[PDB]
Amino acid sequence: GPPSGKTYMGWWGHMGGPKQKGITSYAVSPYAQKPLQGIFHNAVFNSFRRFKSQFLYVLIPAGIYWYWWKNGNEYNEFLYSKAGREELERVNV
Amino acid sequence: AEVTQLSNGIVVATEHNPSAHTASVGVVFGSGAANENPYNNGVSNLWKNIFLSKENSAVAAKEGLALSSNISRDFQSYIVSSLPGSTDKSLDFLNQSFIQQKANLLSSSNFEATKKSVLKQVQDFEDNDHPNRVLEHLHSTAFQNTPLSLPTRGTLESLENLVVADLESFANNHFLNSNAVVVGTGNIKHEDLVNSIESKNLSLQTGTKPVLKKKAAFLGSEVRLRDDTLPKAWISLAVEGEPVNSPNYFVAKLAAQIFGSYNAFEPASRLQGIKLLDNIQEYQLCDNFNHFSLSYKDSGLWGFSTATRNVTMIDDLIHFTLKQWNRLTISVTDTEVERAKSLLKLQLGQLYESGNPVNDANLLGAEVLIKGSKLSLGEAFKKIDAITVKDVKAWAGKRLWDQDIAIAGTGQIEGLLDYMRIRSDMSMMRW
Repeated sequence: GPPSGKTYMGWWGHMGGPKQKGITSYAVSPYAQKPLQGIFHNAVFNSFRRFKSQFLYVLIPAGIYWYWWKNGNEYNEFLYSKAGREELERVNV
Repeated sequence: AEVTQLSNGIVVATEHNPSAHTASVGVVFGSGAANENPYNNGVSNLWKNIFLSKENSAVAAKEGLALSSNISRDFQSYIVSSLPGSTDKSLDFLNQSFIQQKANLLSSSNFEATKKSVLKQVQDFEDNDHPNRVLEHLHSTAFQNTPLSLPTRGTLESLENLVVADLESFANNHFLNSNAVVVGTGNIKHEDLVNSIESKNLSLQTGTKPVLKKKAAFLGSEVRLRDDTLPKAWISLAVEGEPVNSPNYFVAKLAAQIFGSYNAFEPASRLQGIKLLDNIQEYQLCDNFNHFSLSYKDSGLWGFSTATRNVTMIDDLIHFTLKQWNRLTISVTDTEVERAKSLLKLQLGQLYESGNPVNDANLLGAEVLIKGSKLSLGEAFKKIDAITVKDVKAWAGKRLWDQDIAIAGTGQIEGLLDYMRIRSDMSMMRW
């Protein structure tokens, strides 16, 4: 076939990774394993960990934006009520 | 052709053959690597090595005797070969080493020089004998945390931490009388040997029994020893096979003969009546492969081993081989079975009747230790010829079809797909 451009991924047998030596892996048939029910008592307290480290990165920016939103909204409500028609004429045009 | 065996105080087993120039005598114990622990693993191999030590071996060489030992999983054996006339001097050397010198072989100068030899020995194995190395790891993962998982040569770590006391402890627990069988092959008569044995009395640790354990079990799993620096990929794959003394002992061995063995460089091998060869020769999926039906006391392994330089098509090798095995449950033909019978007889014959008595002893010894007797070669053929296609199918449908497998490999195995992909091929889709 036609010549193909060099990439950073090959295929089974020539993936393009470095030569591996010394690493030995082990596995056991899913058939021989305890049918799905053990994901509790042992896998419950361990869980919820990949969000205890992340919630701050999500929560703080969320908080900042929710507060900013609530504030501008409440201010708009005031501007269009009787009490604020004076301020409305001022900040408007 | 005669299998004579009698018990008086010790169980004596022999098989004479007058045409044989030499005679072999030895003791075979009913305990091997399968009786060891993960920590004293390699003690049996160590024993074998001192028994063949330069010192003990020279004593037998002066007398004109040759030494031989074999460490297996279910058993262990120490053999001395001699001329048909010196059949008595072999027993002198046997007793002199297992009672008199059971303390002279274990000197702090002999033991150290021997330990240093089995260390370079077991190391060389792991570093270069990839096919046997892979087959050994196959047993290791297939029978993990069970007796059959321990390798016969022992592990480097348990070996270098072994001491004289461990040898003794093992010897005083397994080299017992009730866990032994004296075997003699060559040309000597049964009545000839038993007399020289029943002559010399003394029991030496009689009534003592070896320690017990837990039953061996197959666990579908895998061990991948990837090494991209090796020029090939060596793999072994198998299902739970048949233990010796199993009704399907022969059906299993026949099934393995159907796929047999192969060698891509041998012209004649490329011509065998094996359907799998049509698939594997087109793109040359492997340099070689060989099927086997390994049988032990509690269990066995049925599968194949293979070696290949076609590292980007390993998945086709595995896929075609497993599709062929699927056939045994659903479409194996009369002629494939018949071809197997003929070839099984030829190989079984060449084993049971070689021009070497030491092989005969091991075969005889191993058999009598498990079933108390040996099935005659002619008796086997009767069982082999009686196998029908219906038998092979019933066997395969129980042992091969949609059953867990065990895998082991080393070298360039990046192309060997995941477990589930291999496991899924143990069957076929149907309406």
